[PDB]
Amino acid sequence: ADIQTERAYQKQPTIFQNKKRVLLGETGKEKLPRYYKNIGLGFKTPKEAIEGTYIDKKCPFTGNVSIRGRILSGVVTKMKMQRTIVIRRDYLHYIRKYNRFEKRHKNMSVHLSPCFRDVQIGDIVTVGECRPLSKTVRFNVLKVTKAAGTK
Amino acid sequence: VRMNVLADALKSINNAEKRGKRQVLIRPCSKVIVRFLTVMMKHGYIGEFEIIDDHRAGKIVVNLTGRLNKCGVISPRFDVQLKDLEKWQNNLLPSRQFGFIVLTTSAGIMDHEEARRKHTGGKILGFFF
Amino acid sequence: GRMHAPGKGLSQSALPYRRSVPTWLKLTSDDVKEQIYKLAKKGLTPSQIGVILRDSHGVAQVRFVTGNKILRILKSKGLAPDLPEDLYHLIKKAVAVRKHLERNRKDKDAKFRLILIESRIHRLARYYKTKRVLPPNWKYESSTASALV
Amino acid sequence: GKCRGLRTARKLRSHRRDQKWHDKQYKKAHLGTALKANPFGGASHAKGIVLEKVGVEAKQPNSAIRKCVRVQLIKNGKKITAFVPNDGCLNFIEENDEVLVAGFGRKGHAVGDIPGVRFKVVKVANVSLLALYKGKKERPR
Amino acid sequence: ARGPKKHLKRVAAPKHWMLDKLTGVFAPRPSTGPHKLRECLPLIIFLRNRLKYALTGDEVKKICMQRFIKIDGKVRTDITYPAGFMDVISIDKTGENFRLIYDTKGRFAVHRITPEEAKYKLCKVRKIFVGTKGIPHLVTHDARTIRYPDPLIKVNDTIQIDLETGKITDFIKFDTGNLCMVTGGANLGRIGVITNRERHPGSFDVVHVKDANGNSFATRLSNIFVIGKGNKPWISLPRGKGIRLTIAEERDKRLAAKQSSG
RNA sequence: AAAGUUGCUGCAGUUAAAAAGCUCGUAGUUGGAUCUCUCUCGGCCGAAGCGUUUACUUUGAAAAAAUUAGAGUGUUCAAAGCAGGCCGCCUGGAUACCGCAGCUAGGAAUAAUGGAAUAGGACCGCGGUUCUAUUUUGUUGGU
RNA sequence: CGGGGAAUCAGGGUUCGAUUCCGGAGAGGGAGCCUGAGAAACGGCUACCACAUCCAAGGAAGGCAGCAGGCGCGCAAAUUA
Repeated sequence: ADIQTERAYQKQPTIFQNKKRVLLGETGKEKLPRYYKNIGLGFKTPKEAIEGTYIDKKCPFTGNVSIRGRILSGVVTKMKMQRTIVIRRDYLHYIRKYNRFEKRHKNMSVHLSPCFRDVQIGDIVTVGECRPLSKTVRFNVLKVTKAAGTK
Repeated sequence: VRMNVLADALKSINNAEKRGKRQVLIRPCSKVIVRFLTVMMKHGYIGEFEIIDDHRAGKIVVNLTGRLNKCGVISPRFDVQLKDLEKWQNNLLPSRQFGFIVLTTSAGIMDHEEARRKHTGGKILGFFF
Repeated sequence: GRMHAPGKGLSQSALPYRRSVPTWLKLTSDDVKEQIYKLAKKGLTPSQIGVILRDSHGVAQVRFVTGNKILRILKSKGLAPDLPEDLYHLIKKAVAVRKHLERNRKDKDAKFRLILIESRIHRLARYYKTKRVLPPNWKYESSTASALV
Repeated sequence: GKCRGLRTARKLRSHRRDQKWHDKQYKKAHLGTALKANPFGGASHAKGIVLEKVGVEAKQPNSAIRKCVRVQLIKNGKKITAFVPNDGCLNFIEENDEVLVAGFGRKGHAVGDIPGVRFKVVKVANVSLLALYKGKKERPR
Repeated sequence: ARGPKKHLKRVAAPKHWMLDKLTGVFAPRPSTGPHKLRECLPLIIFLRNRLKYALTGDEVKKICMQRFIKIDGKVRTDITYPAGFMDVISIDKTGENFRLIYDTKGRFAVHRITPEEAKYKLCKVRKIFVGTKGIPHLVTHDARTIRYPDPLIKVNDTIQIDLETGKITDFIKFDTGNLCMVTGGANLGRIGVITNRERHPGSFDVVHVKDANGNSFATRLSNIFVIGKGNKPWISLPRGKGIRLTIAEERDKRLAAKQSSG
């Protein structure tokens, strides 16, 4: 069913899947109600989260996290983990003895919700700070924009 | 190769005026060169100049006067905050009366006095005394 | 100065300030374009097309009379080679020197010139792949040289 | 020529770091081998036990015979040779006296007159040689 | 540490207490109470350093535990009891009443008030919540919980409350054009009318305030205490009326006062 | 510290310490000229998309004391201290600085960056297909 | 140990910050607990390791990087008020 790929039954804790309904409603349509919310800072909840079917407890829009604290950006560099990506933040650090700059970088592991598809290497991602979700992830993807050179 | 055409223009002007010439030809032209020469002109240092238009980067003929001792570029264009001007002038201008740090600010090309007056900083281009 | 020759010449072409088409040229832009078309059908590179148009047909600059330069004219109707003419000439020169090396093994000067030509080929191929004229998989191989000619 | 690029701070720092390592005062003060090999252990004075009394010959253009003490330092057991201001002051010094010793005065360098001595005797038996030589104090035994 | 601290070093004390360096190594260390440690004036500093009835801390204890000092109408015998902004101090033996409000320099002024003004105080509303069985509560800036407030009273509004009973008697909204006093930051002690509140979601709001002399200054929304409705304060103000003079006009006023008398 | 003998400011390398046999040759560093605010709902305005994103610059908020600079004050002077002064009263216990980074609101010169050329590019209207209106079918079943 | 900070001072810098304020860490070395709102506490407890005190030889007690003071170490630092 492309949903129950685990050894426990995956469901959204807030929605109830065992409502007692009539035969006409049974023959009408078999669509579950879906829990979603807004990451309310001028961030639009995507349609793939509202109309989707996936289950992710660490998703900003459908899971159990809240976005509070910093909001940063990065470029996607690696996408080889399961529901998390590794992004890169480049910056310039000012050495004031020389009055010059050196280029520095920080690698950041962020949680990518399944509602963001067609995320490529090099696309600009906007992440927001949440509570600790694993040992090394603290930020959660909220927006994706493509690279300006790509059509 | 030829980078920083403002540096080459200022070096040409300085070298020509130290040989006691009346006019100097500089190529190629640039809008930064023209604004720098306008900044010199409004302070009465290089007379008046004229831009020659070929369909390439143009040339400039400058009528030298003699009041200039040295004009120079500060490469690279260092970030100059509004405090650093005193430090920068105590590094660059040999006295408190004459000499000019030219800044490219968000309000355009100006000298350090007009930079102070409009209350802004920018990036340093050059100085002339 | 040149890239690898230490000499620094000046000889080039000096375009006049007059961009307007001169009055004596009775040829229109269209007739110039079909001249380009027959010239390309004769198996001519764009440089040779411009040279013949300047020498015989009186066209001072194709870009001044037609509004576009010759490669764009050949690209509009698809009469353009897959790879550009400078890369093609470097590759032909490399094949010629390599065949001479196959006949003559004591020519170390031809070996050094071959290294120089291949270096030009690599730099210009890097430039073209940056601007998408060549596909990203394109590579110059010494054995994959006579097949491109 | 040197680079002046606005994004070259890291290269400037790395080069200055290596070229500071080529500076001999920097290398002495930061490598550390100068303080491990110093008989004083990096201190200003040192106490020792006088082992013997010797005579070191002076330099060639000013020929003389200076008299020195061979003394083993207490805190590390190193042997050094120490200078006495004159031969009158040497009569206050006996074998097995605790002696406080300083450097000669040119900061680790030897004498321009006596070859190969760098230390001078300051105190013996917890009284200074100046106080003994001027009759201000006497020393015990 | 292994647990909470009980000592305050004197140089680490809040600077507006105006303690000196050589009297001791310790400062009086306010008790836990309705005010923060850094935003209060303890009772020993008031009775000794400012008001000078006492010369030592032992005399402060002798004054306080004869049951003479009321804070907000309640007798306190804790010598380090944290009193703070808008708190009414009543000494019935000498017949004195005070409000702890700020100077233009950010220090608690000795501000004497009328005994009818000592009947009430103002509080800034810090939270509104509904508790069990649908009962609305507000929490003020001095740790007061009042049940059943007016439904119009919101957070950042100011309640005018009666110290005899503790109930809501009147209130003032947060609105552009109301009078306010600044209780934190660099503009501590200044008074003016609110002219613009800009909102930063997920962050601190910035309120712009204009002085009665036309000077304008901004603060955070946390630092604003609304005092009077529109233009007239609902409490008595100190000698300065929230007007921060610069050092030049303060020197000029000092010289004119020295010239007029002497 | 003199010291420009560690040199960013600001050093040197023919003959004194020191520049590579020569050419090609990753990365990094550096790179010619050029381009002069609006749409909806609510009382001329407020909300909204921003305008390619920056780097840069400025403003605003916020930011322990002590120390440092610095205002006042005859500690007998001074180093200090935070006091004191006038015949109960009158006063002080200022102010500045507080790199960088992060919030805030402006600026658009400089330097990157992107936007249509196999046109599946804008601006309009005519549209056809699929999903989709939460209500204007008194209460309702509704194809 | 880190900062606040100190010396120098045209400016950039260079050297210092064990040390009275702020934050951290430790109580001979490790480890484990009890009680309590709060400790992995040592002027609490329980072991082992290293030292070490008394003894009638069975047993018992220990922790000055608190204030003084002593020994040692050393060039190097105060009164058992």
